[PDB]
Amino acid sequence: LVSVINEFKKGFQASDGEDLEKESVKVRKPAP
Amino acid sequence: LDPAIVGDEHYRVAQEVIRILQRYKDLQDIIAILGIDELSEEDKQLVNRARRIERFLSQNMMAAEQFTGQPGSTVPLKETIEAFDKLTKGEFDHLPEQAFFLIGGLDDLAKKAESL
Amino acid sequence: TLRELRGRIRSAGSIKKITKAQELIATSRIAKAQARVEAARPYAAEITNMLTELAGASALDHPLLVERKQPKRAGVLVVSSDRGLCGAYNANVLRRAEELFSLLRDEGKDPVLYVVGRKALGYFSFRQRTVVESWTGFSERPTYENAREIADTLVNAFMAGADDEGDDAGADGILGVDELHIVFTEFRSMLSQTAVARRAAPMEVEYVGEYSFEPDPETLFDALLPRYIATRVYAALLEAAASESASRRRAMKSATDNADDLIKALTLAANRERQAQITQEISEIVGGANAL
Amino acid sequence: NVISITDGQCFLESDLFNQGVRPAINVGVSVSRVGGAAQIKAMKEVAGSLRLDLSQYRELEAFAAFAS
Repeated sequence: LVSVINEFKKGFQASDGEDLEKESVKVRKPAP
Repeated sequence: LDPAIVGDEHYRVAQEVIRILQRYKDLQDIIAILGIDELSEEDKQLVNRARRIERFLSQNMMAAEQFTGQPGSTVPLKETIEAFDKLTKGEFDHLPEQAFFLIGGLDDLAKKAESL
Repeated sequence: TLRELRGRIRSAGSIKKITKAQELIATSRIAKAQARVEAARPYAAEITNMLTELAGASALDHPLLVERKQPKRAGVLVVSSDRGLCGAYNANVLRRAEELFSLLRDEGKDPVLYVVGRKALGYFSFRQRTVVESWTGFSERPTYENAREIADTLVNAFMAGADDEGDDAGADGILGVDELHIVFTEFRSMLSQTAVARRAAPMEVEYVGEYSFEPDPETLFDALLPRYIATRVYAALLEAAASESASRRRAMKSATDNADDLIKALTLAANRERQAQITQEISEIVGGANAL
Repeated sequence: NVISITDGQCFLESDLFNQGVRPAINVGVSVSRVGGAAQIKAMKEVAGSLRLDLSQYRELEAFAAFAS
């Protein structure tokens, strides 16, 4: 019986399984 | 109510609804003090589903015509079982809860949900 | 029945006592957290002044200052807590993270995430997503070393995207990131705490309009930027912890307030049942006695 | 027995009276089975949806400690 169970369980298969802020740096130089 | 008399799908839907409602009733004891925070999300999903499905059972029968000032509604059972299967699938979690309060059908459900 | 009522009464009383004690302890810890958080201002101000003054007359060229020419991917970091009973803190953080993910989805860029804290780690573990690394065990009490190592890892990951084209890592050898994000919560008031997500990976310059560098100015600039990144990362943690504790306190307060009414209602029910039982017994015994 | 034999009821509770409002009328329990003929047409037209608005206000007030 256990051999048959092992054989079947080998044969059997399982069917289951904007809002974004930004961090900057400040420069005293005037904008080029 | 029995699979001999009625089709299997109706039986399965009723069983699943009963199971969900019973589990929510069981969790009611814990939730009544702390809240939803202590529970895991694996039960948060069930809590939300139970809330929505229980709110869906409301209806506006015509006998309230002299009270609510609105006409009644009629729903064939095929549409009912289809809508309840769809809801038990869990797709409709996006919509807000208050949409389902006193609704007639799934078309009215979608119209009310999108109008708000 | 009677015994069940007494048992529930005893349990509710014990629960109320425990919740009150926890609330008082959290209120005590709030003051120490507030004292600790406000001690990093001078160093941050001085390092910002140093960086601004050094970069004022310096050339504007750095990998953290330049941008990748193509939108390959964008990294993100999510903070959390290390204990439960915090209320909607975790829910708010996760909702902000989800909305940021939805925003970045419009560009078609596949994101990569880093998680800190046990609760959020488990929550994403149940979901189907990848986690590069997890840091746990120090959210309650932070220190500079963890922030420094986190900043070093993130900067190295950003640097690893010099020539990442398509699926080709190039000479780097590993596929790297092109953008980073920070999600946390700030401390607006004792009762005002709102989640904030901000972008800080590539620096940018805004001219506000209108010394002597003994070593190489470029060398000083390149050495200084990682210190600034690490200081910002360190500054995040204290605010996170303070906001967490402030959110924690109100939950215990409301728990005790809600627990009292259960005691009241159960007491009323028990008294009613006792009166009904005694009156039924006396009615039955008098009816039996008079019948003879 | 009396609420079964009669139709309609008005509920007065000590909570609101102790709070400070003198006319203590609850909004979620007091339902009268009277028809609309009792109210004048002007009264019905001017006033509507008061009970539902008060019920939802009494539901919302429980979260006055969370403005987020």
